[PDB]
Amino acid sequence: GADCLNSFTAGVPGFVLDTQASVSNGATFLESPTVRRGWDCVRACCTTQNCNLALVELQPDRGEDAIAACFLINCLYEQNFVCKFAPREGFINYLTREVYRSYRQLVDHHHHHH
Repeated sequence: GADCLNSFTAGVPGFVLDTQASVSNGATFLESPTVRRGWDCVRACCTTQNCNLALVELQPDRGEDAIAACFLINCLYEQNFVCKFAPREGFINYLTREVYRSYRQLVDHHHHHH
């Protein structure tokens, strides 16, 4: 039948959500599944109505076929994008078709000349 996993897009690797700095800026941590695959984490953000970001931890046993943990965050406050980020090693985050258009505007361009 119909499927909502096609409404999400993964963000570029190297940069992910720090969670605690964004929730202190207005974001909300809503759901936290113990699923073991990236698409099992995305289907949870499809059923959690206020979820816009789905963060995961990699390298449990299979490396990238599987994940160690899943964290869902709203990342919005007064309709603004208050989502905070940092450089990383073992993580990635999926965005919705509504917020992925903003996630690209902060990774396609760089502040430093070197």
